[PDB]
Amino acid sequence: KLNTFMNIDFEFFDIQSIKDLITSETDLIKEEKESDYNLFLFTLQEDNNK
Amino acid sequence: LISTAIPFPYGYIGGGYYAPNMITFGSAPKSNKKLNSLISSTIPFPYAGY
Amino acid sequence: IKLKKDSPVGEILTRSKYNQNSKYINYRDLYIGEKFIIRRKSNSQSINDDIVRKEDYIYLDFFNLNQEWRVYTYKYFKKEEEKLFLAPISDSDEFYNTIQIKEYDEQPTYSCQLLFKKDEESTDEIGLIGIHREYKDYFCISKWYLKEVKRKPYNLKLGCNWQFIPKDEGWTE
Amino acid sequence: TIDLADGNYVVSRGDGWILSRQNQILGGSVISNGSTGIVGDLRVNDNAIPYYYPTPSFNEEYIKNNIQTVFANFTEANQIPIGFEFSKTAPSNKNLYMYLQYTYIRYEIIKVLQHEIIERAVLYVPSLGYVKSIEFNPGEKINKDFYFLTNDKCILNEQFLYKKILEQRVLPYSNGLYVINKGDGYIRTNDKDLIGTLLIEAGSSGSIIQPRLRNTTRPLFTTSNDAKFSQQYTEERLKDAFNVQLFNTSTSLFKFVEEAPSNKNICIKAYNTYEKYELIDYQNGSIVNKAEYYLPSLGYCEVTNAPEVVKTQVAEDGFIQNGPEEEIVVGVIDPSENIQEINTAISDNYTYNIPGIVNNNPFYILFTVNTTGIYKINAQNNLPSLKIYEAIGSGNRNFQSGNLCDDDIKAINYITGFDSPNAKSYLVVLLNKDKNYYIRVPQTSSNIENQIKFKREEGDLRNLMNSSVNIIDNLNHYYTRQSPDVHDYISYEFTIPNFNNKDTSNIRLYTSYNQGIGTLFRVTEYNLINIQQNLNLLNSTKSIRLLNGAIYILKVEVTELNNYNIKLHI
Amino acid sequence: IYETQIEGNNAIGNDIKLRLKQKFRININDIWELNLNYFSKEFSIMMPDR
Repeated sequence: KLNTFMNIDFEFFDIQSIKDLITSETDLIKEEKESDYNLFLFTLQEDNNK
Repeated sequence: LISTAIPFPYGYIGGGYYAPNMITFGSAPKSNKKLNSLISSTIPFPYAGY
Repeated sequence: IKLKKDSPVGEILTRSKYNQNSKYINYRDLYIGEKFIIRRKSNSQSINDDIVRKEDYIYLDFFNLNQEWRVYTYKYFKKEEEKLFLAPISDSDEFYNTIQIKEYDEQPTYSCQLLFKKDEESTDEIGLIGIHREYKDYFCISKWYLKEVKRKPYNLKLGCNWQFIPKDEGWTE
Repeated sequence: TIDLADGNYVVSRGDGWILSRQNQILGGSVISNGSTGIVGDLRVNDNAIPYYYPTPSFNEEYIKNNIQTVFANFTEANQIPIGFEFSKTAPSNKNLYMYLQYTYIRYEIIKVLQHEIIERAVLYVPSLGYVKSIEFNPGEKINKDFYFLTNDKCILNEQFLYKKILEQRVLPYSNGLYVINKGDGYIRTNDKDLIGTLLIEAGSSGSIIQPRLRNTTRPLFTTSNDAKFSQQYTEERLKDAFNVQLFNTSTSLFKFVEEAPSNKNICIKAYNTYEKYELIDYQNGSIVNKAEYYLPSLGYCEVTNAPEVVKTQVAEDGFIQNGPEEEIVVGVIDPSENIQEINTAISDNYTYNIPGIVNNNPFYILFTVNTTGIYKINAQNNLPSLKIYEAIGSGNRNFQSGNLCDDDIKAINYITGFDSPNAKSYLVVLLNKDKNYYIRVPQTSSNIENQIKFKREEGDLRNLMNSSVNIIDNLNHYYTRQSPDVHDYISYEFTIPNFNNKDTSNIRLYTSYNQGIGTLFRVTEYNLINIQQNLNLLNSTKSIRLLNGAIYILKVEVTELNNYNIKLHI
Repeated sequence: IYETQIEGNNAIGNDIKLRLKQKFRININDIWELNLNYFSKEFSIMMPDR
């Protein structure tokens, strides 16, 4: 009863793993470099070095 | 890694990678009492024989 | 993180891994390194609730032997990075001891960021706590991170993201 | 035909064995009309194959394991190339032919029963060579015995070493690590370090060479507590004191050459040698952990004139010293204790606040002065007592005025101080510009903020050069402390018990065990005026009249040392 | 071979010995696992991925 295989014992499908398998470093770079802002102001006071 | 990764060198002409043979050079002058024939420097004959 | 044997800084070591019996299981230990603790700074709100809220002002202490030391930072540093100064609890004019806990990421996450401030009412940010490396990985405070967090989308892999692991019945050696 | 009792035995027959039918294998050389001939050989991996001759009882492995346990490990010794050379000069108006052959060491394993050997296994281990020469006129007929050997022979010297196969000195060192160089020339017993023997015939010359064709070498290690004195730990401390860099390697060649006379042949035996280092942990006048480390050295040579059986038993395992007596003691920093550094040179006055990182644990303070002079070092309330060491060879290479150049040197030299942490004292020591100095703060207990105070005492206090003054207060008497080594000074400062410059009393000062000449000074409050001189303390009964209420300081040297501790009476 | 015959030998220049010591510091699996996907992430360079 312990050492017997049912169907579910060899079902390895993982739709998310496939999606992450066809994603290359180029895709990640494009996602990182994709922006919808032509200007996003950033202001910091620091220590007398605004 | 490219620079350090030199191809493996072949062994001595005779064979093996263990040690070269020895030679002696520079017999000392005949002293007053002792011939001093054997007083000489020892050299590894095929240095860098690889 | 492990407290330095001699210097008053925290060295960065590599987590251990399971190597006991099975090749079918692999994980890295978690209950290692210095035991940190978050202490309320002002003790203004009621002591009934001990949950930490976003943007709260805190002390990040850690237990060394039987004493409770505190994490400080240098008031003035030229270079972008600067090693932290772990030392016993005290008051001095050469170090800042106020830390604000922030959550910049908008998407769900269990990470958090720690920022150093001159004072509660001061508007000058000192820098973000993190780790960098020229090897020799160091537990530092960087002013560079201050900008990286604002570059949308937030990078979850940054070195300023922190998580806290308390002992739990669901995890064992 | 054996005297030993029934049982197994391992026997060494000595070096200098020549096999049969192997005389002219390596060839010969011919000289004439005064020509000089040199023939040499090297033994590395092919002419170093041992020859086994076992029996059903003793297999090859059994023979090998037993012998290598008691005698030289030939397996690891044949790996290192070794060379040997011979030289012969032909006479005038004559020709000389000289041929060379190998020489082996003969190790036997036997089983005696009823005082008669009933079995024997024989192992031949290649050791060195041997040259046989003859002056021959052309056409002469030589005896076959000269060319051919039909039976193994012992030429060097008959030997028989059998083994049954069983189935108070006063050291005045302060507490801390020490590395002692006990000398060079050590060799293991039973010829376990014998490079080889060589027989030079009359009128010839011989030589044995370690050409260092391979860097490999074998040190030895023997600890008493592997928890603290590990092999990798001892080697690290050696690098601290003597800056020993190469342990398992070497690139130093050594030769041994003998030119025998024209009357008698000679035998020359070459051994490998070791230098002995001892790493100790001295505590309260007793060693608690010792580790001996034997580093390979440059060999040892013994010359013997060749001269029945004289059955002999193998000597007990151990070492024998052949070099000169030597004892060099060098202190070393304990790596466990932290090391704080003072970057600013001390000019005339400094106050040091002990950092909390020390966590009430002993540590070292590294510092140096900005100008040579006599300095007084103390602590708040004069407690705890301090110890001061001087780095060896510091401030000799890199110098930076004002700032401190941490040479990272760990070979320290004791100067003064007391290991007792319950006593109160201060130090007056002569410090030199550009010289690294260490102060060992012991394990303090009180959480009260302690402080180390430095002062440049340019006044009369300079008379106490390199002295640990101890404030023996509470007088109202048997005070004992650690005894300084010979020629070192120790001082006691005390206030006599309503001072009015009139009341006076008799005081008795004498040393229980160690005799020393000391001087007594009267304080001025600042200026010290001598009140005596050359006051022997070897249980002297003399008494001195001193006014009550006046602070005095008695400084005593160590004329003769006979006890670890020093006891003063008052 | 290098560890048992090359390191011990003292009759050959370090130009070859030290390079060989570093050459064998790495493992073959490291080379097999070395590909352009790592340098693309390191250098942030886009390249064809399919």
